[PDB]
Amino acid sequence: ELRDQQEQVKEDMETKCFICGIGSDYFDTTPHGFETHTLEEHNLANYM
Amino acid sequence: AESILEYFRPYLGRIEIMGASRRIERIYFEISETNRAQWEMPQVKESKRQFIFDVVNEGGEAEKMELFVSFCEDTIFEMQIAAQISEVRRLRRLTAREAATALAALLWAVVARAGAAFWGELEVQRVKFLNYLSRNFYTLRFLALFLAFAINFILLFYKVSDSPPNMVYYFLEESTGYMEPALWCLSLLHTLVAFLCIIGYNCLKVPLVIFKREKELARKLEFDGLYITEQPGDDDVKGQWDRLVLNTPSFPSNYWDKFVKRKVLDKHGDIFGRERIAELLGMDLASLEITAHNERKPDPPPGLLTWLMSIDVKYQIWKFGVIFTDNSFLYLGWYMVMSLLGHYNNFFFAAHLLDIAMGVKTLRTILSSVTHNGKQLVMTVGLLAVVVYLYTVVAFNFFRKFYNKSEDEDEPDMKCDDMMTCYLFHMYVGVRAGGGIGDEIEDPAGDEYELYRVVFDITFFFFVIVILLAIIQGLIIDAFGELRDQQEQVKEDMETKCFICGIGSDYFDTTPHGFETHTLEEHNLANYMFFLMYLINKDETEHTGQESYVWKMYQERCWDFFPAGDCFRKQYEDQLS
Amino acid sequence: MVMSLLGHYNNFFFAAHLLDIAMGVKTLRTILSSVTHNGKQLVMTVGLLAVVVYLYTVVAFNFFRKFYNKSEDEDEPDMKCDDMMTCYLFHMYVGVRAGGGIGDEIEDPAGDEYELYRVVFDITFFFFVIVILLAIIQGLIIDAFG
Amino acid sequence: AGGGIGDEIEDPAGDEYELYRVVFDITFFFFVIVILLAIIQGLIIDAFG
Ligand SMILES: [Ca+2]
Ligand SMILES: [Zn+2]
Ligand SMILES: [Zn+2]
Repeated sequence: ELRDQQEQVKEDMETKCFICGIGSDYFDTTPHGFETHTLEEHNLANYM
Repeated sequence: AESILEYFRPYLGRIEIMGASRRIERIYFEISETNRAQWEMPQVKESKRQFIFDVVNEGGEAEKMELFVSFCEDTIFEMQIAAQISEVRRLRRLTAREAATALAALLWAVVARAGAAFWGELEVQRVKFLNYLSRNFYTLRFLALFLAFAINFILLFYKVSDSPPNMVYYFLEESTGYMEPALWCLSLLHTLVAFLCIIGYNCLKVPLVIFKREKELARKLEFDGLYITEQPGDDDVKGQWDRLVLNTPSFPSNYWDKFVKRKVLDKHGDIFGRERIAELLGMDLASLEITAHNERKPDPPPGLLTWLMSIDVKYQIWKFGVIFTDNSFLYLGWYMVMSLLGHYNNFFFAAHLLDIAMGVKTLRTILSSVTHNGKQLVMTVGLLAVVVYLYTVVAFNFFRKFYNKSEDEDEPDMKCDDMMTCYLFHMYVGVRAGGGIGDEIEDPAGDEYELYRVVFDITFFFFVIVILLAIIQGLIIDAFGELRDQQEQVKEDMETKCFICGIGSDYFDTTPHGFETHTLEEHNLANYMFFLMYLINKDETEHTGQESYVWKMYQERCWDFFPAGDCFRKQYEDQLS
Repeated sequence: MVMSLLGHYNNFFFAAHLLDIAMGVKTLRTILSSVTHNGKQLVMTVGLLAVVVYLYTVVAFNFFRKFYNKSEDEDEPDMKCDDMMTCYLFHMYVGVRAGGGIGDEIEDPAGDEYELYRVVFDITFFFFVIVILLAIIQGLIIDAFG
Repeated sequence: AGGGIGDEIEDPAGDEYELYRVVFDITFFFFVIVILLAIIQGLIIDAFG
């Protein structure tokens, strides 16, 4: 039960933006599209 | 033209790259015969299959592409090594020996179901000798496992007698008489292959671990300022030990790029002390380095074994530090010393059976589950040596009158008068019971405290017997689920993705076998390895327009020429289907 | 058929035709699949349990010989560790099937200068070849259902 | 029992059949004690999953 929780936490965090709902499939049509989206663009740390 | 197209299919490579127009383009080239031959090998394919598993459990950004190219240029060196070595009634009666032989044959058959296998004329033959050992290292290693079971079978007949045939450890074969001389022969033969395993490993494997280590140090000096700009970490030993090799005049020995010294001198030599770079990093007579490529390169006469004293002592100290800290080589060193120590007239040859584990595939797979949670599985034991102690202090000064061993007329053994001999009673005897410390302790009856004992025992049985041993038996069970779920995720993601693009099979299935050919005919992470071998073996004056564009980005270590998101069909969907 | 034919040899051999009970019922054979799903791996653990136990014999054959007696008075014709073959047979037949290991069926180490080399000896035996090497055999079957 | 029928039965020693008993007991302990009770304890565990 506990290990499945951690796997689900890491999975959803990795495949979603956590601020939008958009998955990595849309943000991967460009190289590193998702990697920058959660780093350069809105990334829940500039908001603080 | 069907004959030529059919005949040249195995050699006509094909990759897709993106560059020079911001559009995906295909590239064709010639895959050499030997390069194709050295790729279809049992050793290389397993190495590739190992890499795919690793890169997909720890998977991220273009780091994957950096790992892919770093792997791509490892097998190239591995290939170079591989090229230079090749030239209702009464049943019968069963005595001990018969059953032992039958069962040992059963065990060996189960294991083997793995199926593991003048002063100048010496040099040419010695190179063949070392090339011979390196060529067959697994078969010779498997031979040691033969001699580890053979010696231990013979050792399974000793006996002890105070009178020789101060105890005397005499064998006692069924007078077959054979066993005793065989042990002297087999032990001597064993330590020979144990010695030959090191020499075979030294001339076969460690040239690949030196090349690997020198690779990153050169990368972190040119494309990073490891020792120039910032510092090493001052806590990581590996980042600190290799500080000894920069001064050496032969730093990039195994690694290809022997001009990496001059490269960092041109990059970081301006904004830093141009002289100071030339002393941290060798470059004796930095002025003479300018004039080195002026006249010519005279060739010293070959004086091997005579003035071979001219060796970089500092470099060799560095190289030994890398070898002696290797995990695998240390094990091979440990295997040999015990065999050497086994000739001390002892059983020590019974510890070479453990290779049985660090050997068989399925057997080591099981040991992974035990060692997968090794860090956590110790803590439970540490938690079981706390809880048991926490019961001792409760029973040391409330239930002292019980821990006796029923010696009549005198009780010199009360196992709770002292704390140290009470904690030893609860750990050695209390845990290993099946009832706890209620089974090995007087029966609380009448004693005013017979309800403080019942609560005491059942709590002990509940906590430190059922629960604290269902965790140790539960951490192992979960380990199998953790490992099997990994393999399922590796196979699933590999099957439903391209591993070079990100495109799933849903897009590549609108056409019949669309995905099957996409990862076979189009970019398929095997022609890419064949492409680098093509460029490095082709002089720059002949590089075509596309080939030199890639070769330019490769030397800059920018991997933007991999498709990563678009492959020649999403690009040309509307044009022609 | 042959066993039934051999059963007319005036014998019980007709008691082996009960095993069809398995290669017959659906749910019953479904359970046997879990046992035989990891049959290849489940043998290796047993092979690993006949190595570890042996690896304890050589340690107890020449350090703890004075313990493996069966308390025969005035004479000891049965010391189960004087010979290697009769010591490896003691640790496999009796040592494993215990619940305590070989600390339950062996004299009590007390006083003996080696009473801390025995305590480390028994608890290691109970830890390794009793708890762990039987939580694997009981863990390979559990994972089979999953 | 916890040992099978080797715990409650005379000790096979000397008896010409003392290797047909050792194979007899350990097989009994292996099959009808460890395995056929790790299934009953394994069917319940899988039920929660
Ligand atoms: Ca040209
Ligand atoms: Zn977003
Ligand atoms: Zn693709």
